[PDB]
Amino acid sequence: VQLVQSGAELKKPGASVKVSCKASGYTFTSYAIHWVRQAPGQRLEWMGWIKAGNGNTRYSQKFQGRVTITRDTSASTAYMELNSLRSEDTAVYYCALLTVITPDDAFDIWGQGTMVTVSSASTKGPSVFPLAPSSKSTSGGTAALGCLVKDYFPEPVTVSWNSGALTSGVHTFPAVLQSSGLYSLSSVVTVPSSSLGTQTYICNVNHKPSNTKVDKKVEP
Amino acid sequence: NPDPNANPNVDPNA
Amino acid sequence: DIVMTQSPDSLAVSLGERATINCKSSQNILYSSNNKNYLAWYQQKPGQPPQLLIYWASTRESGVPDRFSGSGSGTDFTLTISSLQAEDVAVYYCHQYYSSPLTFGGGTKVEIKRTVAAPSVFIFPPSDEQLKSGTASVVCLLNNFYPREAKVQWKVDNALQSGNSQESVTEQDSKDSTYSLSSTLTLSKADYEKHKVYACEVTHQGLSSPVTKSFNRG
Repeated sequence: VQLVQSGAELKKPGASVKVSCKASGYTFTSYAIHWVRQAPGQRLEWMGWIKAGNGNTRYSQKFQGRVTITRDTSASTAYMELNSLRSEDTAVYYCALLTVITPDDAFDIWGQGTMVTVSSASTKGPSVFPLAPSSKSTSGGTAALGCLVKDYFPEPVTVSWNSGALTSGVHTFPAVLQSSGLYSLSSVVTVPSSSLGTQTYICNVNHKPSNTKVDKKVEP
Repeated sequence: NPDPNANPNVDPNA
Repeated sequence: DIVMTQSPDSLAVSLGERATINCKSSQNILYSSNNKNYLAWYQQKPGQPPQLLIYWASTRESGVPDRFSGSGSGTDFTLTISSLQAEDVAVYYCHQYYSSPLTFGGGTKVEIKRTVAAPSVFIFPPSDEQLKSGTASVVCLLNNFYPREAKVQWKVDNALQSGNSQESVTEQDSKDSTYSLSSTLTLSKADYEKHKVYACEVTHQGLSSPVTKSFNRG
């Protein structure tokens, strides 16, 4: 039972955004898909639900005249469209099978969330630069290396190492806001210094709003 | 009393 | 709305200790006809969706560790972690499904207190490919330290820098309960090429004196 959401987006004020929610691993028509907003410094906010079977909906009064939730049974997908976007609508938008309690099942699954940023600024894709291991990044048999992801907009970017095979010792830092209004972040990992000559370390950088998919090999 | 339509995924009966 | 109020807002306990989080609903959410409390508890880690822990205020979801227990009825509810483990650092939310709209609590952030750990300090000169873009970023890395408080100062040719650097700290690590921090000094290529010595100086409780990590350009 899984819910997969569409990627992060940037939208102008006054425009509309349409977030999809692809469901699998369960009988789609049997349950209701909810949509929940997570805004910075604010508590989780329920926006509405749709019954995946007959398409009936219920919206919160806070979004009643401005949100539209729909579904497509053929594609087992639910959708959340938000109109007349305000810069205050920048948030993480979740779809979720909230508290499924049936005489036979009990489960709760959320989608991974979708960053929506509302801004008049243009999309900017990041440059990816290596943070190579060296004598100034080694300590006690370990070597630190990483990638610098510079000058992108909007948030977020995601970083993995060796396509997810390398997770131990990874630190991907929160983005910082530069004076230009662009973001930067770094991702680092600590690896054995003894095997720098035989192992390969690649940082996988994703910035969906700019369609950026970079695989940077990091070497001494 | 609870609103059974607050979350249709919840069956109140056991 | 049914207002969910959680206390305390943040909680710091040692590893293996007992943590208690209170949630109070502004309205009675117990239904006398079926003796059920329409309350759920969620755990959320940074960058992750919330995960259900408890429903009906005391029924554990399958696969949730036994150290999570829910209790209470009516308006006063308690989430207990009997013995915190390192991966329990997260924000915990209560949630009511008694009436529409569904609402959530403000969250209680649970953190771990542990022993002092001095940072490991590393420095990275700008890459050759960044330099051909007219900009030079120098990165100073502070790895796996505790407590969170730390000071980073940049020196270029031994001169203290101001206004050209940015810093960010990680969330608490789910395995060793430490923090890491990255600082970036950003200069023009022309300004980078006219100085020799680049250093970041780190102050932290685990260090008797500040540690300086430096390199010479080229």
